[PDB]
Amino acid sequence: SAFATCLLASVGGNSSAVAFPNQANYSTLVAPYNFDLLTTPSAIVWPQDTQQVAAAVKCAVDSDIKVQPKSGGHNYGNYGSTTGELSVNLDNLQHFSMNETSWTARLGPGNRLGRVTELMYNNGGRHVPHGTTFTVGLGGHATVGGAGAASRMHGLLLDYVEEVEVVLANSSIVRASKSHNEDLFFAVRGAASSVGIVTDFSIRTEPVPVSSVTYSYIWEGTDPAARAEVFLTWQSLLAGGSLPQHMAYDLVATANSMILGGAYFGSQEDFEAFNLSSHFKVAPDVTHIKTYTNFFDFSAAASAQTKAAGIASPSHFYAKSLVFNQQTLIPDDAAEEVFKYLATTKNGTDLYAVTFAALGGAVRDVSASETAFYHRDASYFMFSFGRTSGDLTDTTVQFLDGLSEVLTSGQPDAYYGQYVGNVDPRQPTDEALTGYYGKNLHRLQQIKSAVDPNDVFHNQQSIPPLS
Amino acid sequence: SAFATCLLASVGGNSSAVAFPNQANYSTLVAPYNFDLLTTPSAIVWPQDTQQVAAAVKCAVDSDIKVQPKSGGHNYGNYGSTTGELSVNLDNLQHFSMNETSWTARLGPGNRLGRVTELMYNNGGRHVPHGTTFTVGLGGHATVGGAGAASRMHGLLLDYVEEVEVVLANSSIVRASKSHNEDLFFAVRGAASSVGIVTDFSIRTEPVPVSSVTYSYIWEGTDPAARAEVFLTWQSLLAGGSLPQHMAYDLVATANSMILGGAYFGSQEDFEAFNLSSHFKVAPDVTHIKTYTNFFDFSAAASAQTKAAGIASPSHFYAKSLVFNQQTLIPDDAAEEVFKYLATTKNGTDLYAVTFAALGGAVRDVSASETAFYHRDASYFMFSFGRTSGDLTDTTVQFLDGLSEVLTSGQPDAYYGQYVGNVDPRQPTDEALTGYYGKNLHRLQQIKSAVDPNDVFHNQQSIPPLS
Ligand SMILES: *[C@@H]1O[C@H](CO)[C@@H](O[C@@H]2O[C@H](CO)[C@@H](O[C@H]3O[C@H](CO)[C@@H](O)[C@H](O[C@H]4O[C@H](CO)[C@@H](O)[C@H](O[C@H]5O[C@H](CO)[C@@H](O)[C@H](O)[C@@H]5O)[C@@H]4O)[C@@H]3O)[C@H](O)[C@H]2NC(C)=O)[C@H](O)[C@H]1NC(C)=O
Ligand SMILES: *[C@@H]1O[C@H](CO)[C@@H](O[C@@H]2O[C@H](CO)[C@@H](O[C@H]3O[C@H](CO[C@H]4O[C@H](CO)[C@@H](O)[C@H](O)[C@@H]4O)[C@@H](O)[C@H](O[C@H]4O[C@H](CO)[C@@H](O)[C@H](O)[C@@H]4O)[C@@H]3O)[C@H](O)[C@H]2NC(C)=O)[C@H](O)[C@H]1NC(C)=O
Ligand SMILES: Cc1cc2nc3c(=O)[nH]c(=O)nc-3n(C[C@H](O)[C@H](O)[C@H](O)COP(=O)(O)OP(=O)(O)OC[C@H]3O[C@@H](n4cnc5c(N)ncnc54)[C@H](O)[C@@H]3O)c2cc1C
Ligand SMILES: Cc1cc2nc3c(=O)[nH]c(=O)nc-3n(C[C@H](O)[C@H](O)[C@H](O)COP(=O)(O)OP(=O)(O)OC[C@H]3O[C@@H](n4cnc5c(N)ncnc54)[C@H](O)[C@@H]3O)c2cc1C
Ligand SMILES: *[C@@H]1O[C@H](CO)[C@@H](O[C@@H]2O[C@H](CO)[C@@H](O[C@H]3O[C@H](CO)[C@@H](O)[C@H](O[C@]4(O)O[C@H](CO)[C@@H](O)[C@H](O)[C@@H]4O)[C@@H]3O)[C@H](O)[C@H]2NC(C)=O)[C@H](O)[C@H]1NC(C)=O
Ligand SMILES: *[C@@H]1O[C@H](CO)[C@@H](O[C@@H]2O[C@H](CO)[C@@H](O[C@H]3O[C@H](CO)[C@@H](O)[C@H](O)[C@@H]3O)[C@H](O)[C@H]2NC(C)=O)[C@H](O)[C@H]1NC(C)=O
Ligand SMILES: *[C@@H]1O[C@H](CO)[C@@H](O[C@@H]2O[C@H](CO)[C@@H](O[C@H]3O[C@H](CO)[C@@H](O)[C@H](O)[C@@H]3O)[C@H](O)[C@H]2NC(C)=O)[C@H](O)[C@H]1NC(C)=O
Ligand SMILES: *[C@@H]1O[C@H](CO)[C@@H](O[C@@H]2O[C@H](CO)[C@@H](O[C@H]3O[C@H](CO)[C@@H](O)[C@H](O)[C@@H]3O)[C@H](O)[C@H]2NC(C)=O)[C@H](O)[C@H]1NC(C)=O
Ligand SMILES: *[C@@H]1O[C@H](CO)[C@@H](O)[C@H](O)[C@H]1NC(C)=O
Ligand SMILES: *[C@@H]1O[C@H](CO)[C@@H](O)[C@H](O)[C@H]1NC(C)=O
Ligand SMILES: *[C@@H]1O[C@H](CO)[C@@H](O)[C@H](O)[C@H]1NC(C)=O
Ligand SMILES: *[C@@H]1O[C@H](CO)[C@@H](O)[C@H](O)[C@H]1NC(C)=O
Repeated sequence: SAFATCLLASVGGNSSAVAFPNQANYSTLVAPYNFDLLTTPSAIVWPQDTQQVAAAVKCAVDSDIKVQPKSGGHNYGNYGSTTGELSVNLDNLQHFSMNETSWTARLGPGNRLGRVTELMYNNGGRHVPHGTTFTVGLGGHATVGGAGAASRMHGLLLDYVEEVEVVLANSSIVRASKSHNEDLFFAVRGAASSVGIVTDFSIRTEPVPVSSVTYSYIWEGTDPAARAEVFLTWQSLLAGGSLPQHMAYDLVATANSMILGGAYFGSQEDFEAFNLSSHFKVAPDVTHIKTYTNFFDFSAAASAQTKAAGIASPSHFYAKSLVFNQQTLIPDDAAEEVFKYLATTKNGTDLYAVTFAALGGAVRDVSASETAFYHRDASYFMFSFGRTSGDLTDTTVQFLDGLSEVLTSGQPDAYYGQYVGNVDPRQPTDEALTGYYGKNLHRLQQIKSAVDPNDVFHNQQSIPPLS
Repeated sequence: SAFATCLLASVGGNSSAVAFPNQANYSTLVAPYNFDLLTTPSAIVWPQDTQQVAAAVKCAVDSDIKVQPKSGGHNYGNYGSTTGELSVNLDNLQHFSMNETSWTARLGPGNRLGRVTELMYNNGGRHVPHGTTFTVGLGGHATVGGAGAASRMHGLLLDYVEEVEVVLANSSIVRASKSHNEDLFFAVRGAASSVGIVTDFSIRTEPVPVSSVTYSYIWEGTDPAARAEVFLTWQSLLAGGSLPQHMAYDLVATANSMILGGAYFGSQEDFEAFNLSSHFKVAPDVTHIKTYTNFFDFSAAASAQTKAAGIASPSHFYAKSLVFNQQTLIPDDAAEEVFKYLATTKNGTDLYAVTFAALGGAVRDVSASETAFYHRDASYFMFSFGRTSGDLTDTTVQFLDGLSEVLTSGQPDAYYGQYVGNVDPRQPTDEALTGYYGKNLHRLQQIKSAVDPNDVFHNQQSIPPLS
């Protein structure tokens, strides 16, 4: 109530821009993305502008309550709605301006990737490297890393972040950039969730590609040996360097299929001239190759595609991540043991997928320690996702847990990272911060401690301050 | 007896190619570089060629004895003469030849840097980046990394080593390169000390620069703030990215002087043109700028100068290192305490010196994962030498340790790299390993277990196999 009364004041009266757990729509406003890890925030507030985020944050500090902003909602732990914390919903901070001269656009955190793409296209045929899912909010994406079709070509979205507006724990409003509050700006570019609320983004852009070529080779068949041949091929090609740099290169494995897919930027001619499927021992069953000029159509198509697969909507699920680089590639034996594992473990899923997103090229162009993002030298990501038509059961966890154990069990005591966009709230808090942040974890405790000594910005796997 | 007989065999009966501790020659054959960390190896063997290294190594292996090769001898611990281990003195492996066509040279490990410099110039006016001191042996140099005048313009020494010949701890003789036993080639170029004896190098060469421009600026005086000013201008001048690529940039500090050393590759007008001195506050008490057209003369004065410096000789001494970078660029507050500490701490020396030396330039055309050399994103090193009239005492140990700290008070807990060419045997071992190799400590620990499971090539701080 002391808290409930100024939180009304932060949003200048508007009773429809603030909401408390006693009401009945509260379950539905909290809008959980993971259907199993339901959370009850202490309140929810929809600030209008930056002073209102500053105000709301003090409201929580005055009543010893911790804070997590929610932009787009896609955190698998639902940390945007951390229970008994203030949930600052940024859906109104959706501003977008473009500079026809620098081509540096200026967006608010509540912009969802779909609207960032439509606007950067319409306002001067621009785009920027980012993820494929159009419902990903920008606030939580530019700040964790943001990889996608154009990443091997151009890098992480956060490489194109030039300046941010940060609201701090003590409610100050600062800017940050490579020239001004360097350290803060280091943490906001990979770990913003733990140091402040980013309420506006200066993001450089690229010009869109003239010809985007999607491609989708398939192999049906539940035979481990054939599947490990596909994988080992893909992994070995990638580790080749025979591949083009400006070519995205995914590989998704379901129960019953292997899906080499990706996008090449350049003419459909030259792609086929790479005869990409030749390099594989067995030929694929199906071959979808499409060439888009309109780049927003390429983007919305691929956003649509992941949604239709069933791995992009709020659901009952659990998922984990892994980073593999040159030193840590998966052995020939290990592969076989893997797909062997997949075929024969009860998994408990109405649908599962395992994605191998390639991740070299322009991503390597930035120092491991220049951003909070640590995995610059990574060769490919591994995201594992287990949907269940029922509630999640401890069956499905062990399936995915074991899937990580086997995937690394070709070198199990080495260093494997995790993407902090694909949080995994089913693992020891100590193990998490290590995979997420790796060696940057300590500099991050240095900064955390200095711009948020209490833990005002806190979640299950937030960065905790020094001792 | 068994061991001694086999070992006379390995050198084909030349009984003056084997030295045992019972002989009066012995103490001196060991030829200790540090006079405090003395040592007694359980034999010294002087092989003529590869076949005799390989046979020498098995003699040790068959008597459950461990092995270290000696080349130049510049290991501050005296690791080539480790106590109770076999010392494989490579003095007789000074083979040289230059292919005019490729200007690639094929040397043996015994070649000191002096002889290497000379023989390259003379056979086609070639050189190859390396340490300034001429008494350093190629053997334990091109394997730890090897940096001197032309590194920020051409790279480390090991960035020119093409192929190698290696005696593996099972006495097999194998070659290595980027496209052959690559897992080995990696470890040879960073911590050969740990994985084999190299008995032949294939180094590419550059042609010699037509004009070299040694220079120096001296700030006599003991005022610590006055000096600290000197340095913090020096730290700030390097980080500006203002300086040329083809130009080294030292800065040494003693009990009363701040010598700003370096070279420059080009004409004299220009180096003065640049007015290196200008950027500084108090102008320098003294200046020299000699121009060497002849490069060997240039290298040979440089080497010879370090000798007269007093540091680069066998002696009673102790000495340590630290790497630094944009992120731990020492702060102004502590930088003062440094010189106040230098000026105030009972240093127990008769001569002390603290060498900051630039890096980057081209040192960063090679990923830290591409050689066993991991501190490749460094801005500058620090070598702290501290000599003593007669035996070393705790007083002097502690002085450099304390100094080591008072440098680190900047961010006392950040990752501070040590340099493996400047070893430090008065710190705990876990401490060392992480300093020398860091990120790669693991990957080397793989390769070490593949090609030396029984840890035949061991020194007080050598890479170990996994557990
Ligand atoms: C009191 O508080 C409430 C909430 O804080 C205030 O109401 C909020 O603000 C506006 C006012 O109605 C609402 O606007 C959004 O919702 C509409 C209905 O769903 C959308 O149609 C609308 O979109 C259109 O206009 C935008 C231009 O501003 C444009 O960006 C839109 O594209 C959007 O499309 C979808 C919508 O499904 C969205 O997911 C996309 O990401 C994209 O942004 C489209 O052209 C607005 O997006 C807002 O919903 C509403 N929030 C509530 C009620 O919770 C109310 O005004 C305050 N009273 C005051 C201040 O006095
Ligand atoms: C809300 O929290 C914010 C985060 O905690 C607070 O902001 C931080 O405030 C501190 C203190 O104001 C800032 O620290 C520095 O402050 C000044 C500014 O120096 C800076 O700019 C210089 C050049 O422009 C650079 O050379 C510096 O490296 C630095 O970037 C400095 O004078 C300070 O140094 C002094 O610090 C103490 C005494 O203050 C001494 O021990 C030192 O020896 C030295 O004399 C600090 O380095 C910090 O920049 C700032 N950070 C951000 C992100 O805003 C904010 O105060 C707080 N708001 C409240 C409480 O209302
Ligand atoms: C279906 C799906 C597909 C995805 N695909 C990709 C992909 O291809 N590539 C990729 O890189 N990632 C991908 N992601 C992951 C996404 O990048 C991250 O999960 C990110 O955390 C989601 O951002 P959000 O704002 O939408 O989520 P949220 O839950 O709102 O935010 C996630 C975290 O960021 C914090 N945060 C939110 N807004 C701010 C802000 N303004 N300032 C500071 N902290 C803030 C929150 O507090 C929370 O801790 C995908 C996620 C999903 C659900
Ligand atoms: C005065 C001085 C100046 C220096 N200046 C520089 C400089 O400017 N730049 C720079 O980069 N370094 C410099 N060094 C460092 C030098 O590279 C290292 O100290 C190096 O380890 C010593 O080489 P060494 O072969 O002469 O001595 P050693 O003690 O014989 O060898 C050093 C280590 O390598 C091992 N080793 C030797 N030969 C072989 C071989 N053939 N195969 C495998 N392992 C082997 C030895 O076992 C030992 O542990 C300097 C050293 C000194 C003493
Ligand atoms: C390993 O994982 C794979 C993929 O998850 C499993 O095989 C797949 O999982 C399910 C096996 O039970 C099958 O699930 C769905 O089948 C049909 C659609 O094809 C679907 O209608 C079923 O749902 C209902 O029967 O649907 C109704 C109406 O929608 C609801 O009342 C409720 O959802 C019902 O339960 C069922 O959800 C799936 O078809 C199947 N596909 C393939 C290609 O294998 C393996 O079983 C897993 N291995 C294990 C568990 O050992
Ligand atoms: C048996 O003993 C030795 C085996 O290692 C070896 O002696 C070495 O001989 C080399 C060259 O013959 C000498 O090298 C150099 O000596 C002076 C010193 O200033 C240099 O200026 C010269 O250029 C010369 O090349 C070494 O002094 C010597 N080393 C040792 C340890 O004795 C013998 O050649 C071996 N003899 C046989 C028959 O095998
Ligand atoms: C801090 O370091 C200074 C240099 O590292 C040191 O000054 C040096 O002091 C020694 C001995 O006090 C002098 O050496 C003298 O001793 C030798 C030994 O035989 C004799 O031949 C001579 O008497 C010789 O001069 C050095 O000359 C002197 N060097 C310099 C540059 O000052 C300080 O003593 C140290 N401060 C302390 C320990 O508080
Ligand atoms: C002495 O030790 C040597 C290293 O420990 C060892 O050489 C190693 O031999 C293995 C076995 O072939 C090689 O490993 C790989 O060789 C090829 C190339 O990938 C594959 O076909 C194999 O299945 C295996 O994965 C190593 O490359 C090789 N190491 C080096 C440095 O050449 C010798 O065999 C040992 N000699 C003895 C015991 O007499
Ligand atoms: C949520 O409930 C409050 C009152 O409990 C109501 O005023 C508000 O309009 C509701 N949200 C809607 C209808 O979206
Ligand atoms: C592409 O590769 C296929 C499969 O290996 C093979 O038929 C041929 O080399 C290429 N196809 C063409 C040229 O039509
Ligand atoms: C030292 O060892 C023996 C005995 O002193 C002697 O014959 C030999 O020639 C000497 N060799 C060296 C290198 O001093
Ligand atoms: C460098 O700057 C000084 C500043 O007084 C000036 O006198 C001098 O002429 C400039 N050029 C050279 C080559 O010293």
